[PDB]
Amino acid sequence: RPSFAIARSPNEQVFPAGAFYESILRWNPNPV
Amino acid sequence: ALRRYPSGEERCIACKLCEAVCPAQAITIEAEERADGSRRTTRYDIDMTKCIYCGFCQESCPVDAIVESPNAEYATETREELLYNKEKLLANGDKWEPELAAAIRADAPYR
Amino acid sequence: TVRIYKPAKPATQSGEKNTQLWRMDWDVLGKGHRWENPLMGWQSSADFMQGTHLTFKTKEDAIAFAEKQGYEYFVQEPNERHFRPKAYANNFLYSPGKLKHIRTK
Amino acid sequence: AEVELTIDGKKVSIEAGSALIQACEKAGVVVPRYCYHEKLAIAGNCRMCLVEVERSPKPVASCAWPVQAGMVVKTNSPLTHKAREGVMEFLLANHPLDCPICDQGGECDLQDQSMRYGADRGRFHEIGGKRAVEDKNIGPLIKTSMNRCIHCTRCVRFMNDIAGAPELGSTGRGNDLQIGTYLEKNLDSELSGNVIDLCPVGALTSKPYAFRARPWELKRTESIDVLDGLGSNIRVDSRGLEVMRILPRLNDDVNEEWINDKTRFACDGLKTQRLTMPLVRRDGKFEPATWEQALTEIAHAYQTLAPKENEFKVIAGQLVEVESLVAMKDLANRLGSENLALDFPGGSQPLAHGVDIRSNYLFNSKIWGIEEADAILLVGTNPRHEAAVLNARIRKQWLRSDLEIAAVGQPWESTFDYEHLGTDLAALKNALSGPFGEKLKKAKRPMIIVGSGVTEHPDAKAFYETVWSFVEKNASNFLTEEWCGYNVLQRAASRAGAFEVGFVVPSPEVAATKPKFVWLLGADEFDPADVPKDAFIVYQGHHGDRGAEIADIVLPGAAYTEKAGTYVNTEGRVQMTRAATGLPGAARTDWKIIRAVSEFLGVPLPYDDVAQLRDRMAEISPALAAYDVVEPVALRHLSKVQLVDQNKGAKVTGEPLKKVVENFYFTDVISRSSPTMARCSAAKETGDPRTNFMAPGMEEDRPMGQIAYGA
Amino acid sequence: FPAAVGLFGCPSTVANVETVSVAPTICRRGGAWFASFGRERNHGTKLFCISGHVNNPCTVEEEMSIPMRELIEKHCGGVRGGWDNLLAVIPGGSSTPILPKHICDDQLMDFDALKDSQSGLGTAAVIVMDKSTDVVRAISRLSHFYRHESCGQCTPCREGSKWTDQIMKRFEKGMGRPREIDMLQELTKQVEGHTICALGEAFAWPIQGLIRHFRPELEARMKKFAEETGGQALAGGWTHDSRQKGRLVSPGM
Amino acid sequence: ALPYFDRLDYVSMMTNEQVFSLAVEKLLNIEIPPRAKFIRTMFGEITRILNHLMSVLSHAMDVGALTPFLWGFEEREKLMEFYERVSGARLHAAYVRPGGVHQDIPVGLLDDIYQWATQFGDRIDETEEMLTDNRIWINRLKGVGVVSAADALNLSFTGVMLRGSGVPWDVRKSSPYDAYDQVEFDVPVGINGDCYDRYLCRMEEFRQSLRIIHQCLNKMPAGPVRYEDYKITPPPRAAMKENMEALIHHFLLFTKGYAVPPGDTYTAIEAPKGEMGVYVVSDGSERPYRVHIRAPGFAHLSGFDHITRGHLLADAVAVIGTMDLVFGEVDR
Amino acid sequence: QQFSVWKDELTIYICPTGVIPVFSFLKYNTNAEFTQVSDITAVDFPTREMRFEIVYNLLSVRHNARIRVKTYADEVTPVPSITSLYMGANWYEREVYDMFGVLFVGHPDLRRIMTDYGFEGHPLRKDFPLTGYTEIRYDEEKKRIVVEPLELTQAFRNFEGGSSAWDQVGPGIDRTPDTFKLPTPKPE
Amino acid sequence: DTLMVHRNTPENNPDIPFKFTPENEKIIEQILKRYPPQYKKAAVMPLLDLGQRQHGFCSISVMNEVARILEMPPMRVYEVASFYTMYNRTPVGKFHVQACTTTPCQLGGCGSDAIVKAIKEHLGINQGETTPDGLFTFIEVECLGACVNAPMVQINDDYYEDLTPETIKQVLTALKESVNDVSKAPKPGPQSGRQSCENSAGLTSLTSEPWGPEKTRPDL
Ligand code: SF4
Ligand code: SF4
Ligand code: SF4
Ligand code: SF4
Ligand code: SF4
Ligand code: FES
Ligand code: FES
Repeated sequence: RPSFAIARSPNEQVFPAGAFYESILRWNPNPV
Repeated sequence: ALRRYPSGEERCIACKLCEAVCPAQAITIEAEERADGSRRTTRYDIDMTKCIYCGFCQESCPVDAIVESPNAEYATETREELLYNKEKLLANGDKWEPELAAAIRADAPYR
Repeated sequence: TVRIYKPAKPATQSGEKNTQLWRMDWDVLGKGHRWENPLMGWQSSADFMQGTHLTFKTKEDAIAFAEKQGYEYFVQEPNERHFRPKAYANNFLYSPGKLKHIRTK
Repeated sequence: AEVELTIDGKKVSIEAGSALIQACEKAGVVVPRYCYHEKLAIAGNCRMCLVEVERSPKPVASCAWPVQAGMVVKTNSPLTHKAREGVMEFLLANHPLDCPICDQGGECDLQDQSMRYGADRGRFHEIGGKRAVEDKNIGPLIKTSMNRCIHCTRCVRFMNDIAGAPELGSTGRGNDLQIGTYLEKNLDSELSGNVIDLCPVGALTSKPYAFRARPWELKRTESIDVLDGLGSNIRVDSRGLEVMRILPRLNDDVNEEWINDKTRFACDGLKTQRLTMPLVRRDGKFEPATWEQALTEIAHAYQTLAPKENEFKVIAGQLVEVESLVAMKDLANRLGSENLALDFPGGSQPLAHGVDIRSNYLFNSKIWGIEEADAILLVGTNPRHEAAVLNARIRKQWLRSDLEIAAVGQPWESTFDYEHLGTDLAALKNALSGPFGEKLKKAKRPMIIVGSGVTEHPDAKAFYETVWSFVEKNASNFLTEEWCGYNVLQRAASRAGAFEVGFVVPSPEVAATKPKFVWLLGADEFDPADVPKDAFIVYQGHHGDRGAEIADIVLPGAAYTEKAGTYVNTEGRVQMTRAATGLPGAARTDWKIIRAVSEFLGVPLPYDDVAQLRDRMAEISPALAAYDVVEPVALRHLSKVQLVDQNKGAKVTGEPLKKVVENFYFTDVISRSSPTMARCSAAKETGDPRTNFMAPGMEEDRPMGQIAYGA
Repeated sequence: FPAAVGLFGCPSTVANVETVSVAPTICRRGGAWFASFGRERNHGTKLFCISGHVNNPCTVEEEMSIPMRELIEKHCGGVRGGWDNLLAVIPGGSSTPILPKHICDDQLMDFDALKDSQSGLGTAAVIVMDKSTDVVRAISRLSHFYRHESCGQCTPCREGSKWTDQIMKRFEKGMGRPREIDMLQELTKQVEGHTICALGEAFAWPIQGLIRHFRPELEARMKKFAEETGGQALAGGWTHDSRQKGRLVSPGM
Repeated sequence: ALPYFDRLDYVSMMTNEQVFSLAVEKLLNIEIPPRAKFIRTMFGEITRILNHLMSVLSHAMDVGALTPFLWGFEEREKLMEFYERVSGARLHAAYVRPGGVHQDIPVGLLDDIYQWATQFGDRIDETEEMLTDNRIWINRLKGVGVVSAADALNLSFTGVMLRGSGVPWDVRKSSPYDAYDQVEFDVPVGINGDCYDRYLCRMEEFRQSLRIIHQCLNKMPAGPVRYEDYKITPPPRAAMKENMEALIHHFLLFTKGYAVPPGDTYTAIEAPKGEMGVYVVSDGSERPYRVHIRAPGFAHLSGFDHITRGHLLADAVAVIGTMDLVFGEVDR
Repeated sequence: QQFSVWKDELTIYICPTGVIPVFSFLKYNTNAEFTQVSDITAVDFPTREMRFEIVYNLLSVRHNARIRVKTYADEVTPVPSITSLYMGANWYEREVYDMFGVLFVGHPDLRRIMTDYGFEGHPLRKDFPLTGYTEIRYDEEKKRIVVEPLELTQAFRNFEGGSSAWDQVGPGIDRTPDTFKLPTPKPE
Repeated sequence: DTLMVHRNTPENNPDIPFKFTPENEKIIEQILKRYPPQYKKAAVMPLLDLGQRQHGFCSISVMNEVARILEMPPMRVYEVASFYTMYNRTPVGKFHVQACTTTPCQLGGCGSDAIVKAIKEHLGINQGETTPDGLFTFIEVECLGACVNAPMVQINDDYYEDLTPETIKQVLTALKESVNDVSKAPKPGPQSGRQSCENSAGLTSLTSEPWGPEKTRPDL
């Protein structure tokens, strides 16, 4: 019954992606 | 005699151990699921003219459900009266419970 | 008629002690094997052989006894397994292509 | 190759690459086990198979230890003894003291191997208590007492690998690990009842066989399943005149330790709507009668009609044994009739395959042939519904080899991947000459399975010459010395036996004659057009169903559990059922009903002992004398004359191949009378995971309970 | 073995971080230089976590076979309360057995010396406890740790890690008779070598060390309990008056 | 199958079930605890007194003395209270079982047997007042039913039929079983092989069995009365209701039973009517493959023709009673 | 033919035709002074060509010793009677004959000893059923006791099927004296 | 009171829809390419964490979506999410307080018991529940790998370490105030001077300038 950190809308971000998943985007096996 | 718990439920859960160990094949048991889902007997017959009064049936019980009361005075007229069905064996336990509980209380340490 | 056979292992358990000896038993008849007792509901019988079974070490020992006593006999040949090497290592074989199975221990 | 090794001194000869527990079995050495099953993947969880191996500091798990060329195994050393007691002490520390209330009592591996390899007493007395877990709703058939789970993983391995139904799992960790679907779901698999037999303990029991019997009180009969065409080998456990349960017995040639749910639970349908006395329809109401004056009114009606040639018709049902086919074949012949129909639609007309060569209608690459199949084309068959245990064997080969499956027919929900080529005959001609054809042409041991459901398709003559003409074009691959890629799959236990004795309509001429008299011999799935309304109908059977509803006479026969009938399975193996009980009421053995009505119609069939009637069967087909074996077909190439020569000009109509099994649960009269199959259908439809769905037990909406089972 | 059938059934090797991370340097500096440090079979430097009852707990890398005494009061500010106020050291982490004061006096921290002392270096997570701490409570919190980390796949760990955890909470209170201590010794011997993985020894070794070096402690707590309730408890934690009070008491416990 | 042995010689119940237990225990390869050994040797001699009270007093009731019968059946009536306290049966106890005894004796019984013991000799002495020196009794048993020592052996005679012809032989002394090697007792052996010798040998055994019972009371050790192994003997009720292994062993013992290793044994004891033996073939399973009972009276009645030949019918009624004959023993 | 020893029991296995010589030697030898027959019985093994094993148990009061003698018989193959040596063996052989059908050549008055007078069958044979084939009752209409085919109000429930799927005794232990084992060849 | 079976809920039922956001699938794609193409079932662990960081906890619908992305039977995903503790199968607070109660923290510095005591009295809740305003769900955990920095309590993805009864209270309060202004969020790591794990009374080792590649074997 107490409120919980549950996403309300389908396009809501309840918790931040954080650093580790953020750096995954920058990954590219092709050398620059 | 067939006994109950303090609640009133029958102690017998139809394991059939007393039927397996009977030296004279005097016990016939048919069980199924009761309306509430409990494991209980539908038939419980003891041929008092096959039984040898060994007491094995009550040594094998895991719930003290079948006992032998101290009653030795029950000569009858017809031997049809000596085919105890589950309605008579429960009626016997209701009748004899204080004395059954007392004999169990005395002998339980040795059992 | 009597049936000479080697009892099959129970599906319920993995002990095979009772599959080791041949059993000779009598076939049930269409009438007289079991009827309901009108009084107590017990099962009455006329089959004097219903609870009798014989054990023999070999099939030919049972056949010899059956012919010695004049029984009619049907012999049932045992069903045996087919050996197949089983390897714990296969549980983790590598699939180059589509998995087509997700092994779950 | 063969490695050699010593176990307890004695040399055993086991193939290289097999596990030690397999060589211990071959060497005559009993090794305690719980997790290891011969037909399931190796799991090393139980630790009850720990043996002592030379040059190994720890005990090894024998079940997962491969055999090596020179190892020494001591299975009775003091290392082994204290290993087994220690495991038996752990397996019993949290086990519920529920042996009097457990259904596995008296047949439990935990009990027996505790008596043989454990200590006599226990050392667990914790005030903190034992583990206890909640029960799980996994469908109607299986009752769960999960406190008893010893975590062997046998059922998750069976359901995931053999049944192809991956809904059972193991959620949690450590002592709180639990077996069951995380969200309550109804285990949807026609093989799911095998989990109950596989369970070493009673944590998975059967709701029908809930608390009715103890294993010691059951008479065990080794008989045959007749609820499908595969002839599965079973054990019928009965207490007096009532069959209690039906278990699977090993036969690696047929069913391999597995039975389907229909053959395991339909036995409660053997005590519900049985015909127990003769019936005569008088003024539109069925009256009881004796045998002497029900067989009389059979004869009087027959004399009144005075039927001409082929006006007396027989329709044989799908549970009919071969003895009564041969007897009814004779009595039919002495009456001038060759009108010998079969239950299915199209069964009152001649069949597209003949019955002249045995290989025309058989599963020729025997059931064991799948174990080496490389490519398989399924035509007009949903094998998961028509032959459940066979379907599993296909998946076992598929999961371990490069097997390619293609199907022409109605798409079904398959436990193995398959290519769908089409639904009609053109989609077979286009497939057999298409990409998948070269798979059959290239792959050694190819296999074409033709469902008995195409025999009733109108285009079967075109279907059957399409298939065999491909087989004849592609021999030395389909038709080698020991292989035949042509296979017709029966779904009723009576079809192969009828074909073997020639119990079919011979010609189109006899097919068009209207009968004045129909003997429905256990026939209940007859099409209405195959019984003229005004005819005289005799029904001989054991269950009151459609057939008895229309009968003018009803004659009660025997069910397969109280006769020793001969049956032929789809592969051509001739097996014998063993009576487990006697006849109920005034019922009579089926072949004897025919033999008696021979006296009343004045043409007594010669034999009057069943030994004599088996001598007659030997004259029709000698393979019927060979028991528990398939007799190979010699003139296997002669099959072209029925399949292709007599099927040359076929009037193709283009109608698509039809499903044959609308309800896997309701296929025969025994099934339809079964309360358990009633619950299996209703639970399937409404998706109910509750064990007490139409059963005794307390519910949220039944605080009080219920005594109805099946409703 | 995973060198053949490992990850996705492919040949694989699993190696710890610190072992992998030191490979590039030993290549560029030379394995002889690595083998300079340590004893004959205990070469190299190694990273020590010095946690617990020392004044300044931290982690520092040091040569293998450093004496335990030489390490804590030189790289960590000393044990709290002084050397004489030490009680016991868990040398290699929760898995390795506890080591008392008089064994840890002249003990070298390597693979061989610790194995000789019926213990191990593990990952050298040196947990050091004071003389003013409940040692038995410390080990019961580990057997509680091992109860929660077991996968549950095999019998001797899925059942045994809970059974020993329930026993350890009793010995914490003293709710037992001293014969239970022997029963707990051979329960653990029933666990080692019978499990699929080495998490079985991981919870058997700590208990075995505690019985091996602190059995006077446990029996004292039982005696303190046996004084308070009026008699030696039954094996299992039930009080001596249990049958008198009408409870299930089998002959023997 | 153990209750079948109570009903063989139905006046000597706990020694019938002793020979079946000793036979099964020998194939089981087990040693039964000391307390049950003494319980069994005490109740085997209480049984021997019970049988001799039937045999001697019924013999004299046939011969026409009717008063000693009634006096000693009160002694019999008192000694069956001890049967009904250890078990709940006045006749068929089923008390002696393979592995010891079914239940421990109650906590005041060894005092009550000692109180009975203090006066039982006076009962023998008064029974002996009526028969031993009585000339009518003497002149109806002297020279009656005389068997030579050589013929008693050749006729398969055991017990007092063997011992009354001057052969010193008791199975208890020659193949000791239970706690008999731990007790001091004598063996009465007759001279003239007649009914008077066999009466005097039986009365002496009254006094010898009483002398054993008193010794058993003073050597009664403590400990289990049942073999301490639940794969053979049933666990206590309290264990079965509390421990997993105990309920499993309880369940399997009352449904399947214990397996006996394969083999055969012939086991004999010194039963009150002679030597009683059983031949048990075991098949390694839970049921006996073959049980054969050797009954002392069966061999005695077979030699009745050789012994009563030439005697009077009033002599033959005396020969029937001197041979300890219960026909449920003879016909099995 | 052979001899076995189990614990304190020595058994001798003899040819059926040797019955008179063997028992004479065991009766009248000064080192074999076995002058009692304790018991003669049979055991039935239908898996053998000779069904019946004849077991004799003998006692020597002189040497405080026991010996068991075993021979074999068949449905038609007779055994010598030993009532020429032991008068006590007479009724025992009547029992073996009455209960098994074995026939004892030389016996005076080999008649039934246990069964009823017109009884047909040998009850200790393993093919004989437990409740027999016939039952009796008093017929009021015939004024006598008559003999009828057997019907049982309750059929006998045979609980043999509840025997453990697992062997429970094992192979045992060999315990032969080294004086009766073959010497082993020492290496080199 | 963690359960290993699914309890049907208005916030946890299969009928509620889940889908990864039009931004997450980019993270999904990169994760998938890091494994063999047929062994995409290796990605179940990363996507369960991605699913529960978008929704709040590993719901039955979340788990079911991850099953269809990786062509798995959903029961294969239930066993994973039930095995691994970091997945939350029941809704949690905004801040999931994880206090380590294993022996090293129980002895390290001040014991963890005061730290649990401080949390309990300040948060007004017992083990395993959430606060009535639904911001803090407090549980105890096994060793978290910061033993030389005992006692330590991690909250969401950060380790507030070397804690005392006074310091853990203010670390929690500023975290409560962080729901509005991110400027007041407490810094991670340990308090009381230590940076990560160094000696608290001066550096015992690593004082001189580091040695570079100059000391390398010449043959290489
Ligand atoms: S009375 Fe006892 S032994 Fe008999 S069936 Fe009921 S519970 Fe079982
Ligand atoms: S006392 Fe009677 S009913 Fe009970 S087991 Fe014995 S014979 Fe059967
Ligand atoms: S599963 Fe076996 S051991 Fe467990 S309670 Fe049932 S019968 Fe007893
Ligand atoms: S439910 Fe039965 S088969 Fe499945 S893991 Fe548990 S014990 Fe094994
Ligand atoms: S020892 Fe290892 S494999 Fe076995 S249960 Fe414990 S963690 Fe699992
Ligand atoms: S049998 Fe090998 S571990 Fe279960
Ligand atoms: S003990 Fe808390 S971090 Fe290791």
